[PDB]
Amino acid sequence: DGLWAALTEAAASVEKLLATLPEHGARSSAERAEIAAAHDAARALRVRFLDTHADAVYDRLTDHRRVHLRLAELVEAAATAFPGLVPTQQQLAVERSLPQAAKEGHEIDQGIFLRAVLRSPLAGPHLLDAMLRPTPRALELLPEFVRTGEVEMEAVHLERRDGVARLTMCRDDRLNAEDGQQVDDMETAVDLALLDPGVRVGLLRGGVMSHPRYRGKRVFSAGINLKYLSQGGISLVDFLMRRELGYIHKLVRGVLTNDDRPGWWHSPRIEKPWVAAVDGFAIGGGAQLLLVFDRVLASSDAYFSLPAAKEGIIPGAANLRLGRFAGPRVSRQVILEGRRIWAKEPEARLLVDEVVEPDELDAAIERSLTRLDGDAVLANRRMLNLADESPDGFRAYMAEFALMQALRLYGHDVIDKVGRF
Amino acid sequence: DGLWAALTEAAASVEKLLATLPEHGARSSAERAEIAAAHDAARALRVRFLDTHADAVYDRLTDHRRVHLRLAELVEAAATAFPGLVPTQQQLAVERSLPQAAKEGHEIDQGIFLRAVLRSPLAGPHLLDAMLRPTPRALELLPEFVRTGEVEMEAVHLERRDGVARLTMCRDDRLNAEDGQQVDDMETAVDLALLDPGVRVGLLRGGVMSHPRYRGKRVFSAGINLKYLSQGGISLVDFLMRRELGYIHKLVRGVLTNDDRPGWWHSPRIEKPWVAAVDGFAIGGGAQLLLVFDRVLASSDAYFSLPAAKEGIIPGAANLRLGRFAGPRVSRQVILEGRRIWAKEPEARLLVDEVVEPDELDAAIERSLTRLDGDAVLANRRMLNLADESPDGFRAYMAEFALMQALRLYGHDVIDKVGRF
Amino acid sequence: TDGLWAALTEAAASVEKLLATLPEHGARSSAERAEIAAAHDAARALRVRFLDTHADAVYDRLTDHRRVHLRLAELVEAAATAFPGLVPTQQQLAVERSLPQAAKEGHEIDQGIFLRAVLRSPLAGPHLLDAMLRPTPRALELLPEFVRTGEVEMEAVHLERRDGVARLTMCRDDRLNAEDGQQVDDMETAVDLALLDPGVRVGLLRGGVMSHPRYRGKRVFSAGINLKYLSQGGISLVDFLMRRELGYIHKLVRGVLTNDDRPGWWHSPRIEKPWVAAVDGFAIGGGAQLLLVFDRVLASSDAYFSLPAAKEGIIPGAANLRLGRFAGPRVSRQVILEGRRIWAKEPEARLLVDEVVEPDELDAAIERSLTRLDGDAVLANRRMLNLADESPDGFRAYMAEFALMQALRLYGHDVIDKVGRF
Amino acid sequence: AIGGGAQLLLVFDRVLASSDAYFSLPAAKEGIIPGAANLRLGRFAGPRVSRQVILEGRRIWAKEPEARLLVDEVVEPDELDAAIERSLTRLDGDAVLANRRMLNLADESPDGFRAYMAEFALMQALRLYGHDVIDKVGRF
Ligand SMILES: CC(C)(COP(=O)(O)OP(=O)(O)OC[C@H]1O[C@@H](n2cnc3c(N)ncnc32)[C@H](O)[C@@H]1OP(=O)(O)O)[C@@H](O)C(=O)NCCC(=O)NCCNC(=O)Cc1cc(O)cc(O)c1
Ligand SMILES: CC(C)(COP(=O)(O)OP(=O)(O)OC[C@H]1O[C@@H](n2cnc3c(N)ncnc32)[C@H](O)[C@@H]1OP(=O)(O)O)[C@@H](O)C(=O)NCCC(=O)NCCNC(=O)Cc1cc(O)cc(O)c1
Ligand SMILES: CC(C)(COP(=O)(O)OP(=O)(O)OC[C@H]1O[C@@H](n2cnc3c(N)ncnc32)[C@H](O)[C@@H]1OP(=O)(O)O)[C@@H](O)C(=O)NCCC(=O)NCCNC(=O)Cc1cc(O)cc(O)c1
Repeated sequence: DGLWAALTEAAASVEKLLATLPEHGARSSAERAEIAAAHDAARALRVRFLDTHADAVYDRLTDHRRVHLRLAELVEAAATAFPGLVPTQQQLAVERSLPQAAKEGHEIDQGIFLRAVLRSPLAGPHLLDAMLRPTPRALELLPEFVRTGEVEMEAVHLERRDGVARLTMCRDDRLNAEDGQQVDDMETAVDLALLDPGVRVGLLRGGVMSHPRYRGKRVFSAGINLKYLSQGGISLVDFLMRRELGYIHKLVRGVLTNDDRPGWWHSPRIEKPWVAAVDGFAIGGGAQLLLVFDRVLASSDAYFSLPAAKEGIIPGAANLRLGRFAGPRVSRQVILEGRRIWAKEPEARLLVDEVVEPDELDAAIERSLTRLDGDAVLANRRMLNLADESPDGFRAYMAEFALMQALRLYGHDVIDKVGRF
Repeated sequence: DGLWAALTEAAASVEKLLATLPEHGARSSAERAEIAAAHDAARALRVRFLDTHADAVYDRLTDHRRVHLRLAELVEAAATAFPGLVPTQQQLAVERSLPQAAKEGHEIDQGIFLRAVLRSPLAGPHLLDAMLRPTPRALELLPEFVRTGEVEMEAVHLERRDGVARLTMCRDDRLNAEDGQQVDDMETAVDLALLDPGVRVGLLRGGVMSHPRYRGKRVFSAGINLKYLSQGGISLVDFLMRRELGYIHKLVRGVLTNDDRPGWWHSPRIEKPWVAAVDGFAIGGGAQLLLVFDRVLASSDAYFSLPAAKEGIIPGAANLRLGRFAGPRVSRQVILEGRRIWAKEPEARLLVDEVVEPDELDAAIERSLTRLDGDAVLANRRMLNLADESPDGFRAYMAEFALMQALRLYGHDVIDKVGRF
Repeated sequence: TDGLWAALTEAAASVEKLLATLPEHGARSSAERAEIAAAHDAARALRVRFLDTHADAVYDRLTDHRRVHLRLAELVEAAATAFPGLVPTQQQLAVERSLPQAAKEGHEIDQGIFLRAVLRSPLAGPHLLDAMLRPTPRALELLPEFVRTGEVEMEAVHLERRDGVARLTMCRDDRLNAEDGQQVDDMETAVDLALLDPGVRVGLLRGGVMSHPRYRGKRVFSAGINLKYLSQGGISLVDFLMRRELGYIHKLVRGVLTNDDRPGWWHSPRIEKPWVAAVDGFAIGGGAQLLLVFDRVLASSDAYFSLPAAKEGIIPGAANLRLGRFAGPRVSRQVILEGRRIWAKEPEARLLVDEVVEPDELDAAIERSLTRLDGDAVLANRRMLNLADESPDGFRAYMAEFALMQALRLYGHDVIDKVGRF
Repeated sequence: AIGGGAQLLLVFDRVLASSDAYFSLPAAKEGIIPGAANLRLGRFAGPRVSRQVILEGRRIWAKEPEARLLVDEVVEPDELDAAIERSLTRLDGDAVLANRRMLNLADESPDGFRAYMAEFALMQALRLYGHDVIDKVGRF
């Protein structure tokens, strides 16, 4: 067909130019234009190659869809089996060692790949199932958790108490600003909550902060770590896609288990209901999380925003979910124009179920946790979630997002805004 | 293959254990666990069998999709052609004779079956079309109804007047509590209204009650008959699925007719607009109905609830439809937490078009009926319904519902709640 | 092949024989009326059956197995010649166009049957929708002058590039911007220019100053479809009602499909931009429909929004598709099924309108809104939003049924009567 | 709460209602003056709603937004007993006494009350013997 050979050729011109030209930021305009054109030809061919060959490629890596691979494993195995399609671990380590501004944008190739995989009605669902399986880290910590009711992680403190999995986001120095480690901890904690049979409901809440401007106050989330993003430490795959397809999707659909229990034939996934309590504010990735909870409580003084309207990245799946909560006018006000929404305004009730004075909040949270216990809730939330968000809807969106977001992650406007934080 | 034989084997172990063990409630724990494990193995194999063979099975029963069979006929024919897949009429009669608490849960097998059928892009739409055809009972009563303008049925009084089919729900002793007979009446009445060419618009309204606590007052619906549900008299197929796929779906999409009139090529279905008027309250199945009308009126004092949040069954297709009316937050408040919504609160306007004082209501209902007459309305409501609810969306949901609801119908929590009413 | 083409050919001939022999439309007896109605019905039925099985093969003949993009007007013309009797010839249409709606035989209905069948196909459907997203020849031809001058005057639309904004002013000053086939052509042409012009970052749609005595000196957004023309037989199913939905309006949403002629085409085959609408006076019918696709909407304090023809009108475009998502099913029915008019100042205006402003504050609020929508973040976000809000299948499935439902309403007796009284 | 009972609500420090309740002064066409509602209602609801209620017999439901003009808390029948108990514990101190005395003094002057009751004494007497009233009342 010619496409693999043409791609291999275009990738080689890219490697030849990168080997011979000066470092990024010492390049002339002619040189900058030449490498940009080379990248463009190669990426174009990655797309065309995968438009026709994605299923065959995915079948090679997963043994015709009989081995579930998570994202990180999938893209690594794709790199070794299809050199030049997506970057090697080594090529990525060079990239990770640079600040965003200096990067070549190899992650974009991973966006191209994941787009093509998720677009497939065969490969797509299969990858999404892989990401709903429990993480190894969670399987390994599960017995100690069952025994102790407690796990301390770098970014999340998890405690079982009165049948509730209490996730406290506890990055006290930086307003629960998100990074790759927080995602790993979140997923790990979400997996433990779901697998633990002494947990009936989940609670997500921000912990007490220690930074001087917030000392002694709880804060839910200030969204993505902008410093790290500037410094090159936000991974397309291991942060931006992982969170969407992993813990966040697990909140919605539960964890896919193996056929190892009664009832698996009607409930292959273990799902539970989730309550979020918002102190201070929920910004960006933290606001995005609220679109997935069964119940949402907020302090009277809180606000909700997706602020990077002019020069930001796409706010995860908020573009997918927000409209269903707020309609297309408010969804655009919030996302396209950065409208911030306060707990006490009427439109907060589009996102938040209960708004309560700081001194009444603990007790309201506790009451809300008792209301979500039974099997009726489980069945009903499953049916509700199925109606709200079809698997195809989610998959289609995440397919385009994988590439759209990859591009935004390397947009000059973003790199500039982020560097000023 | 191997699956039909393995299923046949697992069903025989079930029949041997049922024949040899004591009656339900005289069984020991060891015996209870043994029969549960047998049921589980068999039901698992029903699922696996149908995952691969559902289309071939359905093709056998319907002559490769050239005979439309309704649900009751389809499951009966499946039982005789595929012994052990779904229960026989005989096995069901034994079940129906028992109270819910004592049943083996054979209807669950029917849930497995219907799930698999509705999941199929070929079988699914076909079965849905069969259930949109007119009922024989309605074809038989149609000429008398055209002549007389009047039919009295056990649970529903139907009257043609001024171009309006007035359905009055008239179970005056029990607040229009629903059962299998009511569904048969409702579908029959809906069929007549649609087929009768002197009917332009429908009206659904609760009749005057006679129970002492409501004497002389109209009441719309108190939802499912909980006594009958406890006593074993609520049929998964003939009540819970029949109403969703029959009269309720006919309110939305109309009756599928044979090619026997002009214009059939553009309008194979005869659809008309429907007005609902709510007196007293609409609970459960009655509240569910409101999500399908073109216009909804309520008395100032009325409320709307889907109350069985802790230990109830799934409220029909409310989990499918409610979100589009109220968004995800309110939809969860109503269904997950049992929030009841009053006619006079602002959020009633999400469900109700007009709220009127009891003494102004009759006249407001009459005016609403005159506003829905033309051909412009027919065309517009068709286009609106098509956008609001896709055929795939409906089908996918009813597929999962079929099994999810079957399981809830036999859940210990439900059986207990229902026994206390 | 399987008998359907022949049976259709036969039913079309009985139609022609009856039309050639019976008296003209308003001179027919009841027996005659009923005979020709029955003949039309048999033929139309067979058009549907024929296309239920053969639509892909038909569409493949006309487009060389989906390798040539044809727009609606070309597609239906080419179908008429390659499949006589399936859809009307240019000649048969000219006879129809020369009659008032009341006297027409309803040949456009056959085009509705055709387009329904095409759009229902998962292969032909998307391919036709892509054809309609391509830039119009008229726009490609005007593009260099537009890039040079920043200005184009058309019959129904004035277009001006200024401070990075494509300012579309609808300027049918004698008629409250009442819509017709020429307005659509102008609108699509202007939308195409705005999208293709690299010095345009954002669009603005606004009604111009009116000259009719009841509105002299006042801006008006839209009074919707030209009812006089509709009565007189001059509103085309294909060239007006489908063209606007699949062309400019869809381009406001999805952008213009270009050829592979620039960097980044592999991620962005379509050039899309954000759009602002500003509503003065009122937005009625087709004008109100347009508001369901803008990124920002501003209205004057005294404006209202309506889709008024609830009793005896045609379908209001894709409002039945889109309105529910904005207002929910109750309000959407109140507006469409019962003709509820919505005022800029009522709370429920906020379902449709982002900002409501006093007439003397409005120009400046429009200018501020245009500066807020500039970047690449907005482009990426609006794309992801539009993709979530309206799936390509959803849009297609709806437009498929609309093509026929609307064709029927275009020839409904009720409509023809209401329209004749205007 | 109807008539004289509705009138009483205009004098309490706290008012709770069940979700299903309503408030009316119904005898708009052929009734007597509803006590001091004509004096007090305007301060709670303004002159437009006050006339809607008294001149035209508009009935006001617990769950409608305007109920908040007359009622502090609206609660579901099963939550009501406990909400009543909590409201009682919030009104205990000496701060409350002092504040309610000052609030009452500002809301209704002794002259205002007295002037109104003076006209009411005769206006109501006349209504108590009006032919329209005697006819309505005889039909009940
Ligand atoms: C939250 C604030 C208003 C608080 O302001 P103040 O009250 O003035 O306190 P600060 O002292 O600024 O905050 C305390 C402390 O937290 C740290 N902090 C606050 N916000 C951040 C962020 N976003 N990153 C890192 N560190 C932060 C900052 O370092 C501050 O002080 P030092 O640690 O001493 O340097 C402010 O910090 C702020 O506006 N920050 C930037 C807001 C912002 O743009 N957040 C990112 C929005 N975008 C996303 O989340 C994008 C996203 C995330 C996803 O997960 C997925 C996806 O698809 C897209
Ligand atoms: C309506 C009420 C609040 C009124 O309270 P009161 O004024 O104190 O009335 P009651 O005296 O209890 O009722 C009057 C009268 O009606 C009878 N009544 C009222 N509702 C019912 C029901 N649902 N079943 C049986 N009998 C009933 C009640 O028993 C009395 O008759 P007697 O026992 O012979 O005296 C109350 O009666 C009540 O709680 N009713 C039950 C409400 C309920 O839980 N309904 C079921 C909700 N759940 C569904 O609809 C489930 C469903 C339906 C479906 O169609 C589909 C689906 O997928 C799921
Ligand atoms: C807008 C009004 C309420 C206000 O007008 P008034 O202030 O009462 O002054 P008028 O004298 O009526 O209007 C001034 C002027 O414009 C003319 N006018 C106003 N509206 C129209 C329309 N729609 N067509 C033609 N001419 C018009 C009117 O006849 C006057 O001109 P002269 O007769 O030349 O003096 C009135 O003009 C009116 O009632 N218009 C009809 C409203 C209407 O039905 N609009 C269309 C509704 N239906 C659709 O849009 C259908 C549609 C459109 C689509 O684009 C797509 C689709 O799928 C379906």
